[PDB]
Amino acid sequence: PEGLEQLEAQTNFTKRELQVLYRGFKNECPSGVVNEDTFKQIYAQFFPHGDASTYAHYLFNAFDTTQTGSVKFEDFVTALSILLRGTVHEKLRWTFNLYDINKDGYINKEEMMDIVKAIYDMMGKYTYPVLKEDTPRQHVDVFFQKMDKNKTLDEFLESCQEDDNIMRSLQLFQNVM
Amino acid sequence: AAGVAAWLPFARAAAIGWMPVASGPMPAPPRQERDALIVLNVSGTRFQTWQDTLERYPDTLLGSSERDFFYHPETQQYFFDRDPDIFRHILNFYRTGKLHYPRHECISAYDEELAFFGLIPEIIGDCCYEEYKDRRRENAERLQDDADTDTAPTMTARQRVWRAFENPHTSTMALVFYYVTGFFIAVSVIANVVETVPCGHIKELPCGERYAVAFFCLDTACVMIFTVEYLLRLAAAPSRYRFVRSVMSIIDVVAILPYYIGLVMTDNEDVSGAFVTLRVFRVFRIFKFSRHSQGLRILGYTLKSCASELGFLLFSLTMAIIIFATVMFYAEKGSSASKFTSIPAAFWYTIVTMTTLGYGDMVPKTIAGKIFGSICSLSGVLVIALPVPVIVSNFSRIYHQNQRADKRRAQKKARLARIRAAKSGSANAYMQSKRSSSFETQHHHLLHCLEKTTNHEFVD
Amino acid sequence: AAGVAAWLPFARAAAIGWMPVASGPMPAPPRQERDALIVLNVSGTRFQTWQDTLERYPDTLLGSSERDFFYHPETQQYFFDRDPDIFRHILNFYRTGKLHYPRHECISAYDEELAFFGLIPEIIGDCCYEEYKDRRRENAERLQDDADTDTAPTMTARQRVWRAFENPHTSTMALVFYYVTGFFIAVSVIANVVETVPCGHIKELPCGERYAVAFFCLDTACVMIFTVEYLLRLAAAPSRYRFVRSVMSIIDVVAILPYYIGLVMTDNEDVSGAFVTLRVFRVFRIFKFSRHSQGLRILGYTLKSCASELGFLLFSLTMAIIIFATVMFYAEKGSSASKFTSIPAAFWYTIVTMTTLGYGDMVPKTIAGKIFGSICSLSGVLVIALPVPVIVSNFSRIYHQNQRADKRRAQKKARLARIRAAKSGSANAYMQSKRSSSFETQHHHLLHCLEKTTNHEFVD
Amino acid sequence: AAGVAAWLPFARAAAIGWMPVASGPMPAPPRQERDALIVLNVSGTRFQ
Repeated sequence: PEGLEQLEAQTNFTKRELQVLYRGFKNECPSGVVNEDTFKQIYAQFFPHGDASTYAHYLFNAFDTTQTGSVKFEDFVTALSILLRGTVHEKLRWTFNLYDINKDGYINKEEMMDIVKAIYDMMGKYTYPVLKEDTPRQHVDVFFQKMDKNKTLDEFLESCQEDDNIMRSLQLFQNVM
Repeated sequence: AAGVAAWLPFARAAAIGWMPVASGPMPAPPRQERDALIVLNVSGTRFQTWQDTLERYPDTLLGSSERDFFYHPETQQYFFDRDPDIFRHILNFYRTGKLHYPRHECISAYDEELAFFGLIPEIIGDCCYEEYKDRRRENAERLQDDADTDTAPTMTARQRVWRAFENPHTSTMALVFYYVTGFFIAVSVIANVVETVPCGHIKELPCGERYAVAFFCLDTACVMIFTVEYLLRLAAAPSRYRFVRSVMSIIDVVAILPYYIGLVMTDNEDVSGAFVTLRVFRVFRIFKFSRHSQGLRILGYTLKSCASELGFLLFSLTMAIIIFATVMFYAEKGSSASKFTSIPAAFWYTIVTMTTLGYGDMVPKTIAGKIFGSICSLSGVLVIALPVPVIVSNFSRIYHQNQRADKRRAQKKARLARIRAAKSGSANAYMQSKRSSSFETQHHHLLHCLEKTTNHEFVD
Repeated sequence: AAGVAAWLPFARAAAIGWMPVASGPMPAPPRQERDALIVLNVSGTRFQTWQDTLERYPDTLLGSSERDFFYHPETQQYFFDRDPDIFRHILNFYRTGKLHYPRHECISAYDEELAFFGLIPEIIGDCCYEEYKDRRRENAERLQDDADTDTAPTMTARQRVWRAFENPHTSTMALVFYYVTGFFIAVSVIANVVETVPCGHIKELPCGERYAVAFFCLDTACVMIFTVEYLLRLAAAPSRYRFVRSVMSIIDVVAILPYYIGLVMTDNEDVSGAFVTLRVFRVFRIFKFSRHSQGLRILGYTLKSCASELGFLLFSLTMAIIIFATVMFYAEKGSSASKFTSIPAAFWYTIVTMTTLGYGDMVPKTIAGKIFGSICSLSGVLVIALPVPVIVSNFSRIYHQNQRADKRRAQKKARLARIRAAKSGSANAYMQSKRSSSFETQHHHLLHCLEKTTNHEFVD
Repeated sequence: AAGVAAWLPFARAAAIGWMPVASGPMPAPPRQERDALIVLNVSGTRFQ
């Protein structure tokens, strides 16, 4: 919480970029900390077709390390820096912990059952295929078909790196902000 | 403390007196470094204060390393995008130490600047803190009224019949139930009035001896309707025990008890001791109109709110009654034909005179008694006139705020409609871009990414 | 004077008329030196006025050599760190001469700027001086209420028992004493009511002839309790003589006198002349409830405050009573069976009719008398209705402000807690530095010097 | 919406979670152009 401490010191934001983020961050939450209730208000504005509160709840937990209850600006930026301008390795662990709802690191097709459901839920019911009750399960089933060899963290890292198509999608937003 | 920081040379000069009576240990002076005023441009209006002025409170935004986020370097000034006429009171805090509340500024924006700059409402000066809380109370009450959760069938019939019971103005069955309950209460009390009055010989027999064979049927039908509607209310109350503990259920129980109590009493033996008491209690179904009429609820609320004032009314009334009854009894006792036999006998005269009612059955017949009777009348006027305005004032305030609150709910529904309209417009704007601004281009790309991560497309 | 200084050439031109009728002594003109506007930057907002404008009042901060302390040389401007929207009214004074009070500005900050710049509240213009004093009075009352010294055993038991007597809601003995005193007063007045009412033969004998052998014991026990509690109050009053002169002690003396007076009277001979008077005076123990109930104290305060209004009430009441009694007596005199024998006899009818009481035993029976009786009733309504609202308004205001005052005391205790918390935090901050800001470094050095001048060390 | 516009990098960072469970179609980022404060002088009193 200095401005120079979170400078280009394992934080991928410059001094001017840090100033812009804090002006926007404190604009919505003047107290300097944003909580889960407010964390869903901004996210739901970007996706008005459905409700993003279900996905924001899992997103907030990933941002809120140590389950403090409120996510501060110091560790809010380092989450943005890892996700936006971070390296390959840091992005995958952050996403792995986003799917890993519980404490220990494992994915068992029930923990991320809600994750894919939240992605489909936040589109509302207005799409061309009119969706389906079992369409989130099909997306999970095909997702496990490419990494789940037998029944982990090491598997997730090697599977994403094996397919270059997901590789070029992770680095989508580093060039523009 | 750090607030009085310009007086450090004064304190250091005071420490010189310790040296003659001291044992010099070479206390190692800190040997500090060595003051130009800085600019605080809050959206156009530049504010200039010395840096030492801000640093004397190193736990807020202005005095901290936090303001380095708002430093705009090429102009060598701190640029904040906040209110220019509210940051004026922020700077005054760093000089004196007490915040001042602007009587002309909205309190929802004043609190926004206090939270932004790190100040707290606990440090505002005592000069304006009473009004700050008063204006904070009105804003707080506005939030509570607007967030009362008045929204009104995924589960069993209990909720969808309780919503009709609680709100009889909706649907079509709720209104019918409301009307039939009101009609039954009215006909019950009217019929009671009829059998109390004589209708017709051996004697002027009332309507309760030759008649009242069908009046009993009407009374038992009304009691049965009351009991069954109470049971239906019980079958839809999530707070069944608490709902029973509520005042409305207590009134319903009091209304329905007398018929069953009388039936039990007449099942075994029969006496007239509790007959008149039960007949008196039978009229308590009049208070069941509280649900039907909002006026009764408002009256109950205003009586419960100023309960202390009614207690003082009763205490002062009893005090004056006792004093004046004693005076009149001891002043109008030796008369030839006097009805002031005792202080309790003078209680009736005292309460008649105090309320400016007047009957003439008991009148003073002595020069001493008439003066104290007039003084009793004036003192009764004075005593009763004190708590009357406060009851009426509270009643009017409650009725106006419960007349208000209705428009508060109306603006909430319109506000949600505007939010939904914006959501529909934002969704429609994306489709128009798909068929064929600065931020809108990037925002639609996020939706485009969401489309192609689930291989689905938004359509109209 | 110096206020009209731009009109000096006008005055010098007027002096030309003296020269034809003068005897030129060579009056030695002063031959002065010879005007650019100066900048008054009060914390960012620069204010520009001519130097001659400020110099016309050479007894304040702006027009003096005192403002040379606030001259900041390299910018060639005077920099003050004061309120920018209150210094606006300071400059307007130097033009016209009358200060203007901002209705939207806190008076505790307005007075701060007036004291800072040398102005005084005696020079504010008559246009806004009535409201300035009114807002000053409210601020003054806030200070007085907040500084009432409500703090509550280094000396004898007198103070530690008077604190229980004055405040019966604290401790456990004070509450017991309060409850027992209230119970004794209530039982005394109730027992008096009982012996006044008949209980039972030769005659309808009341409860004071066959009974009242134990009633005398109860009365003397209550009087003894009152006397001993009065003595205990006397044994703990630092203002013993002044406390006796107080209204509460007078009421206590009036309550306790009748028993001893009656005992003295019955010790030697016995007559009934003062028996009824003493029995009437016995009930004056009712007013002892003033200590118990705050409502009685508030009522007494509001009657004492508007004592002039009660005097006008009494004067107008007597005026109307006399006029209407005379009119009714001379208008209803020649009736067959008339009770209007005289104006004093018509006083009863007039006071009954004016208060809208009505008895019907003494009524007019003439066309002339009925019209004046109706006019008497209307005039009584008008006369009584004038001072009733002011009594109720003052009572409500006093009750609300004593309901307020309580929260004023509550915020004072919280404010002292914050001050003590800051003192504890400042002391703790020094220890943390000792175990391991800008001003904090020098401040801790002063404490370090204080440690080593007495070879002692602060510890947790 | 456009009201919360300074949180666009936050929303873009949130979209990273979709990539592991997606099928990357090359969503064609807009490739925007790239912020000095402007003056709004309403009759003498400049607003920035």
